[PDB]
Amino acid sequence: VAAFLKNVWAKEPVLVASFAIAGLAVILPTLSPYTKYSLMINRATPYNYPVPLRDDGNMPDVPSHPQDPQGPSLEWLKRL
Amino acid sequence: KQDMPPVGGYGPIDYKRNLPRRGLSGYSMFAVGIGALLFGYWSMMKWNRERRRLQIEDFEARIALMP
Repeated sequence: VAAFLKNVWAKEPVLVASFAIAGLAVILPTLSPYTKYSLMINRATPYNYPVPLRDDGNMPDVPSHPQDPQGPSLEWLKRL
Repeated sequence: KQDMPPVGGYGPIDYKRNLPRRGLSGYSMFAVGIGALLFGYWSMMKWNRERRRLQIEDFEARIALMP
């Protein structure tokens, strides 16, 4: 079966190259950590309006000032 | 007395059949193909991600106004 890759690649060299692109395409999205950066950006794109809520006692976090360090940090991308 | 056949001066031209001007064969090809292909993918992620940065910038002006 070791020459089976060398008696068809010298016989029909078209679909042999297709199966190699069938390979190396399913496997790699589960491999490199550049994915889940695809997920963090695609969720952090603001379409709609972020409506604020009503305070009653608490206040667990996030006061009215927008430029305060009160929310998350997606600002790694601008530094990236 | 004025007939043809000359004393000398002959070639001939060849009956040969050859022009093997190769040509960067034998695994030297497929090497300039793959590296330049990933070079085009390397040109990505510095433009699409850059335009993605401007894309949030574009949507930023929409959300800041409209109260």
